[PDB]
Amino acid sequence: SVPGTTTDGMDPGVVATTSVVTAENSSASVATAGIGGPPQQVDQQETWRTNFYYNDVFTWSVADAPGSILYTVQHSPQNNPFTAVLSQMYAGWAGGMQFRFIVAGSGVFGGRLVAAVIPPGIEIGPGLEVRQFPHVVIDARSLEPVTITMPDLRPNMYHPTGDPGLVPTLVLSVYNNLINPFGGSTSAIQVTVETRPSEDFEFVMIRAPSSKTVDSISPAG
Amino acid sequence: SVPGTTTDGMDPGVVATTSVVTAENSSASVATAGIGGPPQQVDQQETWRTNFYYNDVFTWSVADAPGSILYTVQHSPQNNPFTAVLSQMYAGWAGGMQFRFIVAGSGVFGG
Amino acid sequence: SVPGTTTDGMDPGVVATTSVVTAENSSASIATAGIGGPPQQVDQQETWRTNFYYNDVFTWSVADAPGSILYTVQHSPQNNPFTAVLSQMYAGWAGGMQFRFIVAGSGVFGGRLVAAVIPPGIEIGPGLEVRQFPHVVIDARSLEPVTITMPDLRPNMYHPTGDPGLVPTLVLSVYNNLINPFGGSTSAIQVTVETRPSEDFEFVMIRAPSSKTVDSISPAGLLTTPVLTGVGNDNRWNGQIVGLQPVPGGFSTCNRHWNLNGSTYGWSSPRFADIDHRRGSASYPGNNATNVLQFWYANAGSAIDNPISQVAPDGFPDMSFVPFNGPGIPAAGWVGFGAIWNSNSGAPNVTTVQAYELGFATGAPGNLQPTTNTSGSQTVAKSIYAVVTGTAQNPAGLFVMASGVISTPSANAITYTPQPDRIVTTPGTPAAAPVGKNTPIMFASVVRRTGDVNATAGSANGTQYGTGSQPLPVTIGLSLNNYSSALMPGQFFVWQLTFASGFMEIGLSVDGYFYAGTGASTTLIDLTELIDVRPVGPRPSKSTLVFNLG
Amino acid sequence: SVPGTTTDGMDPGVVATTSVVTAENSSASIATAGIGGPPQQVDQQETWRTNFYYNDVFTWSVADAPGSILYTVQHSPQNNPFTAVLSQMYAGWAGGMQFRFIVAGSGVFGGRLVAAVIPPGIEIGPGLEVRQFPHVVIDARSLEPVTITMPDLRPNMYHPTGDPGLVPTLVLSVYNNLINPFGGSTSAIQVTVETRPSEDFEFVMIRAPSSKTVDSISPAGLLTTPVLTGVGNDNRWNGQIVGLQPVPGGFSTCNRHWNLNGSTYGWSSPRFADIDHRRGSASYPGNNATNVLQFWYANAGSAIDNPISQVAPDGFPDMSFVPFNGPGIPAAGWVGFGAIWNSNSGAPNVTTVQAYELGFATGAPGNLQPTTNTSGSQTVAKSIYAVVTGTAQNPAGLFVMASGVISTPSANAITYTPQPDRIVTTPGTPAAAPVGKNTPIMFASVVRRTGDVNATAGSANGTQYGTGSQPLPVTIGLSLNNYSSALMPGQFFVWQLTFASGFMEIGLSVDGYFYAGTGASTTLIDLTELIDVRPVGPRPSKSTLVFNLG
Amino acid sequence: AAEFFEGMVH
Amino acid sequence: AAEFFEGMVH
Repeated sequence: SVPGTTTDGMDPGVVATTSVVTAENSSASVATAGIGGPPQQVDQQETWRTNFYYNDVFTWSVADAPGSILYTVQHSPQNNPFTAVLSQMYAGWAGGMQFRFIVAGSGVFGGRLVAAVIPPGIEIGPGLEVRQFPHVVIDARSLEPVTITMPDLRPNMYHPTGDPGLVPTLVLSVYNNLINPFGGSTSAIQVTVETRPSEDFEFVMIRAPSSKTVDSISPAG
Repeated sequence: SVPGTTTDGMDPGVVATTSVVTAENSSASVATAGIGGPPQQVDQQETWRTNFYYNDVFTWSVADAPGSILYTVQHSPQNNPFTAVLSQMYAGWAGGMQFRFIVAGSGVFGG
Repeated sequence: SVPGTTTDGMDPGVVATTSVVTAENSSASIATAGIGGPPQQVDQQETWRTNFYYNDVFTWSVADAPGSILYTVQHSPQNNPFTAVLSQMYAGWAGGMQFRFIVAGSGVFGGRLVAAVIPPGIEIGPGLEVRQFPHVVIDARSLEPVTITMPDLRPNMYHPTGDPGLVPTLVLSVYNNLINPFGGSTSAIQVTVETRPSEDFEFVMIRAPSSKTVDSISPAGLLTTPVLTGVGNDNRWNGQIVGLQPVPGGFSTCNRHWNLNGSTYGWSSPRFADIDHRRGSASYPGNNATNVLQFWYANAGSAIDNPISQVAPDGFPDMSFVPFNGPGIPAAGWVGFGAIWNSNSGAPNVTTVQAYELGFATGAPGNLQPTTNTSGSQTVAKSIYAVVTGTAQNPAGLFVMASGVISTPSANAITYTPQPDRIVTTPGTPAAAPVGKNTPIMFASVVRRTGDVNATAGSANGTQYGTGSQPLPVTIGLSLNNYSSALMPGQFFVWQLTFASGFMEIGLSVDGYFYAGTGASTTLIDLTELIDVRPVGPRPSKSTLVFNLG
Repeated sequence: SVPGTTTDGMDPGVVATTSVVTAENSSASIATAGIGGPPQQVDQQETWRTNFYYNDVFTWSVADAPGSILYTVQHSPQNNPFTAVLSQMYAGWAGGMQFRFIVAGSGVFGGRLVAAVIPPGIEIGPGLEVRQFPHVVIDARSLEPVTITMPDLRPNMYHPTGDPGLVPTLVLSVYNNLINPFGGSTSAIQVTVETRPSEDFEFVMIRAPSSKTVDSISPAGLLTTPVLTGVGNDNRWNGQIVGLQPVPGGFSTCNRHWNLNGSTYGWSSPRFADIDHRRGSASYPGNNATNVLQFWYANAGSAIDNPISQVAPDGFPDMSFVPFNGPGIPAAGWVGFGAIWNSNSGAPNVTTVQAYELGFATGAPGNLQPTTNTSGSQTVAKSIYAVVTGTAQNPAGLFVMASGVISTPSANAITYTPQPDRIVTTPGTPAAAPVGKNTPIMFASVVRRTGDVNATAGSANGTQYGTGSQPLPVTIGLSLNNYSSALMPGQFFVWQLTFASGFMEIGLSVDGYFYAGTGASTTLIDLTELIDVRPVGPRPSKSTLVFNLG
Repeated sequence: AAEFFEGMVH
Repeated sequence: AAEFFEGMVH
């Protein structure tokens, strides 16, 4: 076996479930999303949905107070590159996603992080306390990756691409401060985020490629 | 089980006996001390004699030469707070005592 | 085989026991809480019971001597976010709680901590020797969390929600000094505390939520985030609270001030309305009656208009009268618009409209001097500008507006007008004294001045500040409820205020004063980039409130 | 064998079914609410689930025609006292409710009632034909209670707590007329409604209570008992609310008024502070400069001091300017103490201190007339008493105090000063119109007058009243939260106010106006012996609010 | 709840 | 709970 210091592309690491991954959520998500027709791009042998692929990176400083957010995403097909490629040629989606975190630190540091999943109706703002939600705490000395699964909790049957509606949110903030015992110039580390679709993710309606929508495209162009 | 970094109030740790803890010493200590009458405050379930309680603290410096004394006590009921409370209302004692040491250091030091 | 670097939200870690955790305690607690009926909210698979949730964080530095106290907590269902919501529909509670500690260090540090449970009846403070209790020692190099349990050691059969009674206290102290073998600037680590109910915590008797509400149990909701940001005013000037002013010497404020007993020693209601009095002697110096200053006075102890007290009429400022005469504007005086009216019918004198300065004086027809104690004093009005004519009627009355401005001679600003040297106080009120490193604070507000009415915050001529003792929603809420069973004498109710960069703590005493631990500094706190306000609860008064803006 | 004259707190009586209660509804509801996870708070032996608790009471008289609507209720967890407390810690809900009816009659009466469940998407009001739905008929001689169940007919998979969506409605109507065969004065009976959750009501997703709070979901806590008793003020005069004033014609109030969308059309913040403006022409009529009236004006649309709007400066009264000249005190004018200052530095003019009357006029240098619309108008100040000298500077500024008094010529009192004929209103605001028998109301307050400043409530010279549209805590709370998802257009949010003798109902529209069902009466409501205030919830707007003081 | 999924399966 | 009443009975 690999001795912990090398990791495969299909290896999640440890599994951290807070309280929202349930069997009835998946059974209600699969059965209700059949109103769009038979599911598409559902084959659990393809390379695009078995491996983790690069999504993001962020930095963790010594001077970050507890309760400050380092990473947030809404539930969307834009959090993986291949589902973002495939979403231009479909008009509906349902299901969840997995997020893999790798901390690039050493065994001399100290400090903890905290991650939680927020229900769809709650406003994400200054008065949000994520340590009074069901959460999970990650040490800064971890060597193996940690995987957190966000499910699809929705009041509608599916998510139209031009109008998804209400979605959950993944928030990652500081639990305790980063400590370097030697001091000096080294005062920050980096965390990398990978993504992979869950087993109950699907698309429904075929539509036309590069069709226009009732929402709005990202302001990057 | 507790993973070594947290310790209970009734936990001694490791046991170190040099050469003076013998069975005949205890058997001669119990049998001879009956000249004072029946023993008092002898009940091995009470909270005052099952837990370790605070007695002292001292410091260990780099500049301390080998052979220099850091801690000394004579054998007395003043080395525990509750036997010091109980000794004002008794006029005689016998038996031994246990001393627990916790070093507040790191794994990078030596000595 | 998961490693110790990843911890799950249901994971307690290593369970550290203490001799106060006994089986007969649990059996007696359940069998005597059975007089409230069957237990309620005791489903073991609920999400609010199984997970740990955040409580606090504190700092451990190398300069802390052995025996120094780092963290205390009193036994209450307000320590968990979800048992505080569920207490609004029940009349009793019984049981224990678990506390989880995570130390954020490395394997190169040294030093140890100590934790123990203190039975009720014992005073918590400096000099409490923790190492001569049954205790647990925790190393600074520990990677997994350590959880100890505080049981319910009570002399009642259950705790009523309004009046719980005597409770135990969990105290964490320093066993040995923290050691950094490298040496330098990195000398501090952080410990986080979380909480979870134990297996025998329950409620008993259901009741209507429209009974004794959540504002009559604890004063946690009296200080919220919009109160100190953009809604609240101060209790002296009725102006927007912008900052905090430390007073390292001490002060005593009597008027429009409420304690934690629903009582006041002053002479004003908690509102800003007109000041009206009758039967006072009016006069004017000199003989010519054009452009002549107006004088009015009346004795203390005679104004029968208030159901509260008759020292002064309602709305009178608690400031000593600065003496002045001639064409000179005084320095730091309470001035406000008003006129003198006729006592026989109530018809005001139209030509005697000007800005009158109010205060407390000793001899009004004789030589003028300020005074502080209300016994033997009198209330004195005198206009600062020239006014037309003057009525020499003996029972003549005075009518002034509610709010006032600062009387300044020049266009530049001065220090905070209400300095603690001159505050008029009824005899019998206590003063606010420094307790260790904690010093009393006041609430600053931008108040206009009579030399430049256009001046606002950040102006080139300087900013003028006036201070009050309490915010107005706080003293309004203190006069509607009673909080005798919320704070012992010798305790503070603590709030945590967070900013964009740092965070600080403030505390409220039984007497109704506010405190911050800053030492002897006199610098104003900016209080512009404030983000959130969170309650903490009762703490010992001889403990330093954390003050770091960075 | 217990008789029917004694009913137990867990007893439903006779279960009356309707065709909307189906098994596939329940199975679909549970299986589709399963996407929120496992159900929470579903223990069947809890005391808050097993008992019925009080909801309402209504009256059935002999004069009600068949088809008249007697009682409606919308589907919500706010109808039970204990599922409203438990909704503060969850983010969703699903399920039904049971409603128990007890008719208090005898065996000599006649007449029948009818009850049905209305699916969502259907407008509830007069003309809704209940007898052509699936219905249940209940006799007036029934001794045991009758309970029917309203299920959850929804197009969502669960109801979010902030935004539930479409819900069904339970309506009770008149089948046949009530008959008293004796005839006389005894022609009315009473029916009481109680509520209990059904076997499939549940919550789903836990959340922190420090999230979206209870003041952002429904405006039930905005109107409490101390607000109308002794704490609240009005939004025009900043005075103590004593009574209620019906306006049978109608009115429109714009300034310092907030709707249920978190928006205002006026030019004032929800607070009472100074009125300050610069760059306005100042003049004085005549040539002699001793005992001369002072004039000042400036155009509308130019005052760049407010981030809200530039029609008028902050704190300007929304009253039309009553014209006057010479030695005559005007009738019902807004007057307040103040002075004219110098715009170059901010130094006030000390000799120009008097009471100035404020209002809106059309031609300020020409002939004076009042105006209502703000387009093409201007703001005008003029002192009512004689003042010394006058500055003829063109950019001169005006400084007035916050609160004001009534300008009356004589020592006697008049009607409420702010009559609906003269209220200055920005174009674009809606008006308050009578809806059936419900008419708009205002909030009366005792306000002093300039002819007798000693006059209070109950005086021998009469009581002077000034009115406002909303209480001040209500408009403060309406500007901090948003309540779009709480009231459809065509609905009222109803509160029940009880007294020592009788009880009445008031309602709040989406536009922010208050209503009471009194018809064409103009009598003031005393509002002195008020005891309790209780929320009720959303009701149709074309339904008469009950008004009986006895 | 079981009848709903049973009917959709059948 | 049962042990408490059992001890008081015994």
